Amino acid sequence: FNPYTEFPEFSRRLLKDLEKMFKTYDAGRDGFIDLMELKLMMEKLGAPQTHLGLKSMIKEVDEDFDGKLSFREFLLIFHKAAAGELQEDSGLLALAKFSEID
Ligand SMILES: [Ca+2]
Ligand SMILES: [Ca+2]
Ligand SMILES: [Zn+2]
Repeated sequence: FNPYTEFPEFSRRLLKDLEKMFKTYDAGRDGFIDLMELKLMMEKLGAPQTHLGLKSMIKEVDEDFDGKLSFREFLLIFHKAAAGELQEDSGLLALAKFSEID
């Protein structure tokens, strides 16, 4: 996985910022953000989600079908947001907008 060829529209600064955010919320430090971690991220960001809402969020970008978020799938969230691909009511969009990244 190469984030520079995969997401060429992301500056180096933005990549690091997102790496910083991913690491912040991977509380267990296993390299993934799972439903429990994502629950705590949405609470902290001011956009708390229901348990099925959080499952729906992950599902949207869970390209390896494992229930949790790899870094690349995390980045994919922000790609979609910046490309106009998230619905206006998506918790993923609340994630991107309330990250105060950018
Ligand atoms: Ca984790
Ligand atoms: Ca996954
Ligand atoms: Zn469940």
